[PDB]
Amino acid sequence: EQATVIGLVGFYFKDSTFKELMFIQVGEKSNLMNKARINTDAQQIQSIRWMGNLKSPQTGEYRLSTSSDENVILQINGETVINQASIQKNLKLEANQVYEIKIEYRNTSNTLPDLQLFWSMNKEQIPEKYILSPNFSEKANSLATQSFFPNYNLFSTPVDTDNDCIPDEWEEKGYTFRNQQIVPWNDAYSAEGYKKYVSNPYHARTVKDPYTDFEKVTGHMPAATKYEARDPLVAAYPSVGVGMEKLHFSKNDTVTEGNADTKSKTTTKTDTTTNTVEIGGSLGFSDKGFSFSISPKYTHSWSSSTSVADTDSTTWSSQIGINTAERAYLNANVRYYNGGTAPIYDLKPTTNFVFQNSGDSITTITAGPNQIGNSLGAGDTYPQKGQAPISLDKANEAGTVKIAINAEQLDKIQAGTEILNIETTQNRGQYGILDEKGQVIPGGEWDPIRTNIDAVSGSLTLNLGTGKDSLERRVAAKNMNDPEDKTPEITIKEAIKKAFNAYYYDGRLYYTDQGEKDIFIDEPSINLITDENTKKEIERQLNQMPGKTVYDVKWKRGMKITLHVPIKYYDFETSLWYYTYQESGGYTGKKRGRIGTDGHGTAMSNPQLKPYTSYTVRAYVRTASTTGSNEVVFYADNSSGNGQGAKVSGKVTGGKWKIAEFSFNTFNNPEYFKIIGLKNNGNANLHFDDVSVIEWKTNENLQKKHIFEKWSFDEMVIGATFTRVPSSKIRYQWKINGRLGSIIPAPPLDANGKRTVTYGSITAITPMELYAVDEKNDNLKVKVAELGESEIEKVMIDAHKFSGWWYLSENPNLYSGLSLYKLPDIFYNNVSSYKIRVNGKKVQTVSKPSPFLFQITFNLKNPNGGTYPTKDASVELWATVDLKVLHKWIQKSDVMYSQ
Ligand SMILES: [Ca+2]
Ligand SMILES: [Ca+2]
Ligand SMILES: [Ca+2]
Repeated sequence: EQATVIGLVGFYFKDSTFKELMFIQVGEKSNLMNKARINTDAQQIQSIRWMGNLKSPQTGEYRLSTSSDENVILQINGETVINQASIQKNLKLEANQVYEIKIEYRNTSNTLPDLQLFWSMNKEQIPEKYILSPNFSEKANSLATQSFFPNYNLFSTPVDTDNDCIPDEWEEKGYTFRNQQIVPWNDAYSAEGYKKYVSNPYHARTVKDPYTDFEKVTGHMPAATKYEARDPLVAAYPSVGVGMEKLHFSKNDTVTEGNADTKSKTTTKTDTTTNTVEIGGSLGFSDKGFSFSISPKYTHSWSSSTSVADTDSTTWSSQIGINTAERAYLNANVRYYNGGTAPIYDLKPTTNFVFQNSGDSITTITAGPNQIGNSLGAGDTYPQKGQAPISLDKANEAGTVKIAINAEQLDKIQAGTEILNIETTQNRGQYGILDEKGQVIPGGEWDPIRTNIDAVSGSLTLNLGTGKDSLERRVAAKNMNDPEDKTPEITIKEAIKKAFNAYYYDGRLYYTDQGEKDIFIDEPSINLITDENTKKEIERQLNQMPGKTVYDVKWKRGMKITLHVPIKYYDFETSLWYYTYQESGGYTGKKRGRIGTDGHGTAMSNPQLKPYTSYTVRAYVRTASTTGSNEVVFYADNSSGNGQGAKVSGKVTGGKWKIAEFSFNTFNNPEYFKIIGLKNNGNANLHFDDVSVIEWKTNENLQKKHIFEKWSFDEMVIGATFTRVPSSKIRYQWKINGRLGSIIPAPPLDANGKRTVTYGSITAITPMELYAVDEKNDNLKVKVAELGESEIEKVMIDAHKFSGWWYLSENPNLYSGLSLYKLPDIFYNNVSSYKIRVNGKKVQTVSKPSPFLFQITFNLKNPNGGTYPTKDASVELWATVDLKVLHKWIQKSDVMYSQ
């Protein structure tokens, strides 16, 4: 905390009559004019007004003197004290009481040498300690206080309607803040890094936040404020939230990490807006070159969703040994972040852990300035960056807290069907202000200031990475109901730029962070996400502008946009893709990959795809001639875009720049989408640039979670029984020997956790495959059970058991029939005939015997010649689908029957 800003603000005019402002030097403190010599314009000044406040140290009497009292008029509280050294005029001042200062200073010829300020109680020189800043909040929007730009001047003058001491014509035309002074902005300064500020010449607080435009653009704010918030247009505004790092869960109410019966799982905060985008159906080659994304559940980033990885081998309810009706105590480790731009002070957030889809609460905690800090800085975090995360019981003011859920919900959380959201309340806190000395002092409730800022601005969120701290920004916009507001109007690009303190690089906006891994955020490089209302306002605007990019639309009060960073991004511009030429051009950037008339470019090192995530791939294409019609394909395939994967067949190219986009769910086969690539085949060349790849949320591994057991099979049905299933609503679908049955819903588990899926119109056991179908999407299957012809072969062969032999009443050493048990009809209609060889002789073929209920029988008189078998014959039996079914020797030991 430097506090160099505290002091006399001074207005340096070039002429002798306070009329052509040149610069506004802040924070002068005793040796006047000296701080301002850093301006190359300083020795050309002939009139200077200072304004500020003087602290009177001890009670008593002071005589006030200067260097060139000849050319100084000095009022304090309006009363003239020096007037070209025509009075010595004594002043009785009280101790610890402050007084307004107005110094004017003029020389009809000669530049002014520096100016000095002197004490006395009987000389001396005024310590910088007792020289303070003009009270900015109350010289703001009042009358009959005295003005910063008064026309009289006391020996055509600037107007400043606000009294935030930024002239009207400056707030409109543009200014900046270079060398701790405010100067009118000329475009040179942009190459030095200076930003072009504009603001409202009629409100002192354009974006309605605690500091006047001047305090913001200068520095009269807390030191922990993001540089962003110096722009009159982006607000000082906090975003305190809390993400979860570890989730522990015990069988007993003593859920503390490091303990018997206390399992501990790791977790990661993820922005909820993006994790609730439902992919859609894919756009593939269309004009009006922009994509877009809508979230239903658009969530401000002070409200984290929590991600869990189901690496685990076994359900967590089994991991601790609790059953259906026993409860599972649990506890967690968390970290508080401030995604905002302003430090919040004396905070007290109460925080709600909820289920995403059935908005049920789990628990609540309230944290005090004793449990977390006195304050939370902008972009800071408690516990700090290198530190371990504090525990729920260490966070909650009221100590530990019983948190119990059942086995059902606890395994749904592992499986990811219940996402665990952490909404945390914004109302309690305090903004900082600069005092007399230059250290933060709590200055007021944040709650009314937040409602006022939100009223007058839009909402911009940079969600970089599913584990990294987001940025919550608010940028003012016009008041559309007022046909006279002078809040400056800016496009989306200008707002994104201002919101994130982003810089240019070949016209390419880009965001540089503290981990210094810079990111391109111009429209083709990121992925935008809005709610429903902003979609309409954007699309309403882009029907009236034929050069249509989202970044061009006028930025309107009440919008909500989220920037989402791609996971692979090919901007053809460096030192890449196979069979493609770098060349020179580009949608954005400098170069712009191209392929030929059969040209078949693919990607060197394309992205890492996950087993049940869904992705979006976007590209920018043109023809490289006028009209030269060619036919493109854009794919994410394992065979150049010929099945298993995702192609978009591009029937439309001629001339200008167009988007081409497709989305897919890698659904138990990420490998099917290994390679991104463009095939061209037509009249002209093919240009393209800015290929991007966007990641959208993993789902439950349907195949992994199914576990199989047994095959079931008078009763006329086939059924597949599962011990474990996934916890998601799914469907099933049979493949009966190539043909695919209707999609059917999941049957309900009964008793045990057993689900069994079945097939009805079955007459003879045939090879079958059971597919698990996605809940909503009919084209997302996965095999979960299969019945193959070598298994059926085994079932047929076992379904033939031996009932007994048939001897004769009339001679009981002669046998006459072999009988098996009747087969069940689902099996028997699968045999067509039998073959029987008795006494190794001729292999007779006989038709399917008609069961005489309880057992089928073949006779032996005739495959054995005419002799009723031999007491020791060999009987062999086949049944064709041929399949040896029994091979047996007639023994006196076996079951026998007679007639
Ligand atoms: Ca002003
Ligand atoms: Ca203003
Ligand atoms: Ca480029």
